[PDB]
Amino acid sequence: PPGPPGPRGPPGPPGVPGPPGPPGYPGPPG
Amino acid sequence: PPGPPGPRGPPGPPGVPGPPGPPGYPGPPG
Amino acid sequence: PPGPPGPRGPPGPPGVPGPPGPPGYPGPPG
Repeated sequence: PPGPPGPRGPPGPPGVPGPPGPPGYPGPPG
Repeated sequence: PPGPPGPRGPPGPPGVPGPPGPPGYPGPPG
Repeated sequence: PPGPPGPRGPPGPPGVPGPPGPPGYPGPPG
């Protein structure tokens, strides 16, 4: 009958880059 | 002959942090 | 004998959102 399963495979690739952050705060009064 | 391939590896690390957001809106008029 | 290593894991989660962008420019003069 078949031999034992092999070792676990390696870790996956990193996820995709995160989303751009939100807009910054409004500038100061002119 | 060799047994079955091992189990699939774990999920990878998180992706790189996202870029900084767009510049904020201009301030109010002086 | 034991099988070959398993397949590579799935991708990690998406990166975190970036930080808020730079502050806006100063408003126009009154």
